[PDB]
Amino acid sequence: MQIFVKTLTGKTITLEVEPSDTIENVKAKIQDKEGIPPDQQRLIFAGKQLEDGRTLSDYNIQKESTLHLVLRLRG
Amino acid sequence: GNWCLIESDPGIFTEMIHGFGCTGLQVEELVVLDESIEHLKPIHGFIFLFRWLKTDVYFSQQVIQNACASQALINLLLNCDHPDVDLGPTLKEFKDFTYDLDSASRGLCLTNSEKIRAVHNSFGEDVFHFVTYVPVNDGVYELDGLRAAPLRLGTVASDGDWTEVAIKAIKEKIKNYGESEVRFNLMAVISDQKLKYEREMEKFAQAGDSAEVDRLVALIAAEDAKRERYA
Ligand SMILES: *NCCCC(=O)OC
Repeated sequence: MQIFVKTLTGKTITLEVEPSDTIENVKAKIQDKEGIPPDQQRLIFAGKQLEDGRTLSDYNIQKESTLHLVLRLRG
Repeated sequence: GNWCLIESDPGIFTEMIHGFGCTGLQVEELVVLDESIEHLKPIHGFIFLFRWLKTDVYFSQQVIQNACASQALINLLLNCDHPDVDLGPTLKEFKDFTYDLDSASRGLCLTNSEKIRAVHNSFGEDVFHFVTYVPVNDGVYELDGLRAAPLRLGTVASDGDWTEVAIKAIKEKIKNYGESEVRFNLMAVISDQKLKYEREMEKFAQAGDSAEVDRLVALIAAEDAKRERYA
C-alpha cells in the first residue's frame, strides 16, 4: 500500500509499504527516496513518536495514512 | 574540535537549559510550520537548524564553530524576560559580566566558561547550524552566531503575535533551498508545562474539585510519558 510522510517544509514523501513493515523498514525506505539515514529520522503518527521495530499495523496505520517526519541532525 | 556537535532534539535542549542552571522552561519540537501553538504560549523563542550555505538585545558571536548549539541557546535565554523564568546564577553572572563587551568577546567568554563547556559536551562535509529567534521590546530578531550583530526581522504589536514575524522569516529562509531539501528542524522554547499543570492542580485540589485534579493528573502523566520517550 501507499502511505504519506509529511515534513516540516510541507513536502509530502509517498512510500510503498505493507502493514507488516517495521518503522525501521519505513526509515530505510525514506533513505533511498530522500538520502537521509534512519539515524536522523523520527516518525510521528498523531501524535506519538514511533518505535523502530514495531510495525505499521501495530500502530493502526492504514492505506494512505499520513505520518510526520522530524529530523535529528547534528549541529 | 574540543566541542562536540549537538543533535537537534528537544529533549537534549531542555536538559541543556537545566544544565546551565535555568529553570521554568522546556523545548517543544515543531512538526509543521502552520502548527497553531496558541496553547503553548508564551513562546520565549525559536531554535532553528538548517544546512549552512557558505542595544537592548543580548547577542554573542561565535569564535568557535562547534559551539553553535550552546551559543544559540544561550543567546535566546539571555533575552528572556519573564516571571516564569529564572536564569540561575551561572547565566546571570555571565550576562552581568559581559554586559558591555562586544559580541565576539562575549563568544570568547562563553567559550572559556568551564560550566558551559561541560554542559555542552555532556550531550554529544555538510555543516548544520543552529540560530535563535527572539522578541525584544517591539522588535523580532534573528540571532545568527556567525554574524557580528542581531538581525531585526520586523516590528510587532499592539495586538501582535511576534511568532508570525519569526515564522515568516523562517519560511522565507526555507525558500532558498531545493524544493526537495527537507533537512531542517524547528523547536520552540516554552514555559515548563508540567510545572504549570502542578500549580493548577494544587489550586483545584484546594478548591475541592476532584474531577479537574484527575484531568490534570492525566495531562501530567501524558507530559511525563512524552518526556520519557525523549530519553
Ligand atoms: N552544529 C555545529 C556548529 C556549526 C555552525 O556553527 O555552523 C555555522
